[PDB]
Amino acid sequence: RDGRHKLRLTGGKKKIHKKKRKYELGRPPSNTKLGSRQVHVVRGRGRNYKYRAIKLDSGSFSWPTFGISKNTRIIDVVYNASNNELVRTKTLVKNCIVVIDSHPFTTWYENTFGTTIGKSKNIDPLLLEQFKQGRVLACISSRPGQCGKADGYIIEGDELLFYKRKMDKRN
Amino acid sequence: GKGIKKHLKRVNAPSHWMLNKMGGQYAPKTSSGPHKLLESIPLVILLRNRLKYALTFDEVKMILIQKIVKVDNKVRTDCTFPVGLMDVIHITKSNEYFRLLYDIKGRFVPHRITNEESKYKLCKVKKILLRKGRLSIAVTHDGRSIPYIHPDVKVNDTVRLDLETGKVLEHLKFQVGSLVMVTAGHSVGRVGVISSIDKNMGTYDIIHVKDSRNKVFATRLSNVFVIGDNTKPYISLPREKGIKLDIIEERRNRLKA
Amino acid sequence: PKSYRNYSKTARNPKRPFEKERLDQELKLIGEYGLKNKREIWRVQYLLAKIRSAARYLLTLDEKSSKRIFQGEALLRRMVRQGLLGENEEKLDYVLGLTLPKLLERRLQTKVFKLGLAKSVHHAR
RNA sequence: CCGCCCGUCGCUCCUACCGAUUGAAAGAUAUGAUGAAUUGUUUGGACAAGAAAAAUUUUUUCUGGAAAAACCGUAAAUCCUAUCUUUUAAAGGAAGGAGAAGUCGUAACAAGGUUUCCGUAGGUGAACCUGCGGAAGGAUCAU
RNA sequence: AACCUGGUUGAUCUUGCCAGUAGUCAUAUGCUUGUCUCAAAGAUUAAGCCAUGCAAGUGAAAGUAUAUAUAUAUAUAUGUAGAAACUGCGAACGGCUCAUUAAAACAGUUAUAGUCUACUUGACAUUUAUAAGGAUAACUACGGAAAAGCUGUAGCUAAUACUUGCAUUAUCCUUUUGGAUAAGUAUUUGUUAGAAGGAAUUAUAACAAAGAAGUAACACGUAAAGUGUGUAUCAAUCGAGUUUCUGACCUAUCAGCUUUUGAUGUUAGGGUAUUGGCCUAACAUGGCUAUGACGGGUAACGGGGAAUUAGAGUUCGAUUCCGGAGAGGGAGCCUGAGAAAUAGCUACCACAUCUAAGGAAGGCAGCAGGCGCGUAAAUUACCCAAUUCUAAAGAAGAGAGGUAGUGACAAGAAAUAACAAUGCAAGGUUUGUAUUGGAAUGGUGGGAAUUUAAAACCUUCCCAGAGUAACAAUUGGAGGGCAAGUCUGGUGCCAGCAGCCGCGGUAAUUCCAGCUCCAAUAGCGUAUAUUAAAAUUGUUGCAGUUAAAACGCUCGUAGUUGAAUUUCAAAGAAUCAUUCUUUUUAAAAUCCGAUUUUGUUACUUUGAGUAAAUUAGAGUGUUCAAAGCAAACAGUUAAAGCAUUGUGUUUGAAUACUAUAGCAUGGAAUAACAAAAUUGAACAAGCU
RNA sequence: AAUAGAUCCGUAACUUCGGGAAAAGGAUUGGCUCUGAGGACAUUAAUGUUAACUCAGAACUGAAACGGACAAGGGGA
Repeated sequence: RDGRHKLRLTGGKKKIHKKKRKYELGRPPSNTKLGSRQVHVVRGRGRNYKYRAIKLDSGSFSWPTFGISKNTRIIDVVYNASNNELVRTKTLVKNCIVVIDSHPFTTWYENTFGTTIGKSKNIDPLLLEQFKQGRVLACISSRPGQCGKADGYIIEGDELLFYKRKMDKRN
Repeated sequence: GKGIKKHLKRVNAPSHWMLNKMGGQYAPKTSSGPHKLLESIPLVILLRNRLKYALTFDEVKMILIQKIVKVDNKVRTDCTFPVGLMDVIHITKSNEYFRLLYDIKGRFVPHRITNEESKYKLCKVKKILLRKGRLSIAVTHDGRSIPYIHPDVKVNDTVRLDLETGKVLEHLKFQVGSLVMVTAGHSVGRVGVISSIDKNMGTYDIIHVKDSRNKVFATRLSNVFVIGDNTKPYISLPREKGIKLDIIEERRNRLKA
Repeated sequence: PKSYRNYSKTARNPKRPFEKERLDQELKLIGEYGLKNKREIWRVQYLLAKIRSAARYLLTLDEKSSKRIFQGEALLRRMVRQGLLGENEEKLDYVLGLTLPKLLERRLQTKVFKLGLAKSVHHAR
C-alpha cells in the first residue's frame, strides 16, 4: 500500500514483484465528526495502541499569548487548508479552523488579572470584541486520527486577519 | 514468515569463534545479552574449545546448571551467554579466575588472573545520557548503564568498575599518554599508548597510536579501549603482552627451540 | 547438505599426447625408476611445476621485499627439509633449477633399492 | 582446348517465405463492465448480564453485543474493446539449395573468335543482345 | 608449457575458414571394472500432478492437580509423582525450489538528526490487606450423522487466564536540628530556557491543559538476606523496515517517453512503527532522454565464487554460505513483538478425495516414494549418538541433522608379481631372454580385537588361502595429422570405414577377420555445450590497392583528440670508482635573529570497514596423497618447571584479497577548471 | 424496429496522401442550490456608469432516470 507500483521518475513503468508485505499496512482513514466522546483503539506493529478518534466534541485549547491552556468544547468547524467537503461534513484535522468558546477563557482572565507570570500584555481589541460576542475562532493543532483528542490554539493577530479576510471583496 | 533468525551456520560463525568444518553445520548462536555476537563469544565454545573442559554440548549444559560458574561475581545459567570483550569470570570450587583479552594473532583467549586483579574490572563508556532530575548515566561496552558518573568523565573516557559494589572508582582520559588497545580494527590485538588524534570533519575519527617497539598505526576512534595510563597496563596483558611481533620474525623464533 | 571436504587433482594431462621425443623420454625415466603408469609420471611434474611457479613469483619481486624474504625461506625450508640439493645451494635460482628424476629420487620405492634390501627396482616396489 | 564452363528447360529430395480463412490457436498489457471475499465506519439488536416494584411476574434505564444491511476501501475471478508475444492448420503460390551420364544453345576463360566489366534502360527461350555514360581488373604504360 | 598439425595447387607463397588438440567441479551415454578412502545425486523439461507414512512441540526446585498412585506418627500435616485440561512460549526458526525479477533484487558504501524491536542483560517508578470479585475447561449424564484435529444444553472448581484494590517522597527559611511548600511516567498540545554532537525544535528544566500502561492480592528454597515468573521506562543485545552514493546482459527492423487514470513539485491534510504523491484536495507545468529514455527479449534470482588463463580477456554461477522471492495461480484477513504466514484461515480460477447424494475435508518447490516429462537423476531405511533449535529448558522432541543403502557425478592412494640356474642373443666372463621351485604378499572365507544410538565399512592378531599366482584388464586404433603392419586370409565401388584429407574396380598397409604392435589404463570411447587454441573480435592485439572490407564527394552537431609557455639550481655524510641521504633559494600573515600554512579535481601513496567457505600461502608425516586442522615433548611408569605434599607444559588455527564506487591521507610530474584589462586591483591618509 | 441533436474522448485496414471518417466505439446531457471566470464609457498604479453564452468542479436531489414532445445515420468484413 506504500512505496511501490508507482511510476519511475523518468516516466517508465516499474512492473510489480514483492507481493505486499504487512509492515507497509496502510490502514483506512478515520473521519472524526461531532458527537459523543467515543473512540476506538487500533493495534499497530510492535503492540502500539493508537487512539483512533471517530467522533470528538471537546478537547484542550491553549491561549498562546498568555501561555496557558484550558479544556473547552468545539461547537462548529468552518475551514481547513485542505479540500472543502472535508469541512462541510464536519471533520477535524491538525490544521483545521473551529469555533471555540469564550466564557471559560474570560473567567480565567477575570481570576488571573481581572478587568473586562507575564501579565499586562495588552491583548488585542479585535480579540476582545470577539470575546464580547462570545464566539471566538481557534485552530486545531493535534492529530485527532492519531492522538484521539482535539487540542487547539487560539488564533490571533496577523494570521487571524488573514483567515478572516479570505472569508469576509468577499462574499 | 521472516522473523528474527535463530540459527547460525557453522561456516557462518565468526572467524575467532573457530568452528571446524566437519564438526557439524550449525554454530551456537549467542543469545541476546550484553555484547555483540560477532565480537563476543559464548560459554559453550569458551568452556568446550578454549578451556577444553568438556567434550559435548550435553556435557557443557551439565556444567552450568550447577552454580559453579560466575561472571562479574554474578551467576549466569544462560548457556549461550555472550561473555563480552573483557570481564571477570569465576569458577568456584577450583578457585580460578579467567579474564578475556586479545591475542597478537587477534583472538579471544582466557587469561589467568588472581583474585585481587579479578576484583578489578574496566568499562569503556559509549555515551552519556542525562535523564529526568539532571542525573547522568553512562552506557558501557559491557551493556551496563552506570548512573551518576563523575562530572569530568566524558564520552571517550573509561571508568574503573568495582563489580561487587557496582560503582565507578577512577576515570581514565584519552591523552597522548593514554595507553590503549585495539578492539575491532584490522590491527586488533596491538596495545599502544597513542601518538596523536586526527579529527576529521564528521566522519570516523582515525587516530594514530604508537607501539612499544616504535611502530605507529592508525585506527578508528570507535574500536579503541583505554586500558590504562602511560604508567602501566591496569590489566594483566597476555603472554604476548599486546606487542605485535612481526610475521617475518615469528618464523625464526618458532624455528629456534 | 554438502560435504565440506575440499578435493583436488594431482595430475594434468600432457596435451598433444603423441610426440615421440617426450614419449621416449618418459619411457626412459619410467624404466630407470620402475614406476606403475603415466599418472605417477604426470603427478610429479604437476608438483614441481607448482613449486616452480611459486618460486618464479618470488623472482619477479625485487630484493629486500617483505614478501620476497618471507617466501624465500618459507619455500627454502621445505626444499632443504626434503633434501632436493645440498648445502652448496642457497639461492632462489638454485631451487628454480631442479629437474624431474631428482624429484623422483625422494620416492620410497628406490630409497630402499639404493639402501639395499632389493637387487631390482621392481623387487623394491 | 578432343580443356574448362554458364543459363533455361526435364526428374527427385529438403528448408524457409507469402497465404484467403471476420485466420485459428495459444499466451502476456491498458480500458470498460460484472464483481466473490474482506478491513474500517454507520444502521442493527437473538440475549447476558446490572439499576426499580410486589413476597413467581412486569415496565423503564446503561453498557457488551450475534446473524443481517449500506457506504467509501483492498480486491480475487469472468466478460467487451484495443495492443504485444509464440506456434501452426492452411488449399495454394513463388523461391532457394542439393542430387542426377538428361535436352538445347556458346555466354565468360586466348583478341574465347563480338575485348571484358559497372550503373541505367529496353528486348529476348536461355545463357544473352542493344543504346547511353563510365573502368582497365586490356589486347595499348610508347612521335 | 606465452606451442601448433592436416585440408584449396601440376607444384609454390598467402588470406581464409573446416578438421585435428587438450581442459571443464559439464551433462548424458557405450564397453569394462580386483581394492580402499572420499561422495554428486529430479536444476535443466512440468514452480506438473501427487497414493502413502513422517516432518513442531514443550513440564526434574518453582503456574494451576480430589482422574489417580505411593511413603513418613497418629481420620491428622507433609510429600513424591501424575493422565486430561486451563494458562505461557514457540510454531514467523528451520528445510526446499528459483517461477518471477533489467536501476528491480544483489553487492560495496551511507543515513535513519525520519522508525520499530520478542527473549536476554544493566539501571530503575508516577495520579478486606494476617490479601478482594467472577469465568470455565477437563469431568458426570443424552446423543447426531459415514465423518472431520466436528459438536448442544444441565451441573461444578481453580490457577502466574480475567477483573478491582492496601502510603510516601522531594524542595525553601533559622543554618546536626524544627517548620513550611509541592507532588502524571511515557504520550499529545501551546509558551520560554537550554552535558554532548556535525547540525536539535537535543538531553533536560519551567509554565498551562489532557494522559493510558504500572510500581507483585503470584509460586519455589541458597547464606555453616535467595530465586523463578510478571510490570512503567532508558541503553545495548538478536534483528527488521525505509535510505545515500556507485556498479548490470542483448536489442534503434524500440526516438522521443510520463502527464485527465500522480506524471514532476509546492501547500494543507489523512495514513504508517516513521519520512515520503503512500493516499486525497487545491495549485504549478513540469520530469527523463543518442552519456540510449521509454519499449522488447533473456532457454536471467543476484553476490562473493567456477572453468579457462603468460598477461589480457571469454564463458558459467538453480545448487554448501549471504541477501530476495514463492509454497498450484491472484487477492484479503485475525493472531502474535515479529506473517499479508500456507504441514493459519477466507473467496475465485484449474485440478482432486470421502460420499449413505444431506454434506465434509486439499495443497510433498520439506523427507522417503509414485505418476507425467525428459538424454538425464537414490531407500516409502535407522537414530537425536555427533552439531544446533523449541519449551514450563537434564532424561522430551526435532525427514533440522547425522548414520546407513544405490551410486564408474566427480577426487585421491593403490593389485594383477619379484627371485637362482641352465639354453639363446648381444658383450669382454656382464645385460635381456624357454624350463625347472621355492620364498613373500594381498584379494577372498571365518573367528576375534577395535569400532558405532545399533550394525557394517576401516584397521590389528590367528588358521585356509597363488605357478597357466585358471585369483586371466579393458577401451580406441595401426594411411597422414597421430604412436603402432605394402603381415596373412573374405569381399571387391558392393559391403563398409572415415571429426578433415581420403581408402574400397583382385596385391585393400584404411572395409570384414586372425596374429602382432600401439596410446591410456580400473579406465577408455561417443554426443552436445564451453575455454584456450583464436593475434579467426584484436585495449594489449587484427585487416581494408588486388584475398572480406575506405561511405561517390564535401559541410557539420553529439563524441573523440587537441601549439609552446609560469621555480631554476647549489652545498654536505656513507656502499663500490660510481651510487645513495641530508640542508637552502623570492613574497604574504605567525612566533622576540628566529621559531611556519600559503587554489579545485582527475591521478597517484599510504592507511581504517574490509563475512566465512573458496583462492595462493604458513605450520603440522591422515601409511604418502586427496585430507583435515591437528599434534609434539620425558614418562615398564618418574624428573624437573611451580605451591605455600601435588600440580603437565608447549602450542596452531596467521597472512594478501574482499571492486573500479565511498572516508582520511603524502604528493614536485602529467592533464584539465577559475582567477587574467571593453578596465580590475593592493597599500597609505581622511569620512560615515 | 434499432442511436440518430449537441459537447468531450477515441477512431482500423486501405489510399490516388486529398480521404476513408459521423469509421468503428465510448461518456455526458435529467432537476435544482451554487459558484466562479472571459467588452465599451474616467481620474492623477488605482478606484465608478453600462451591454455575452462558453467552460468548470462540490452538493444534494428525483421512482438508478432524462437531445424527455417535435426533429433526427444502423454499423462492420
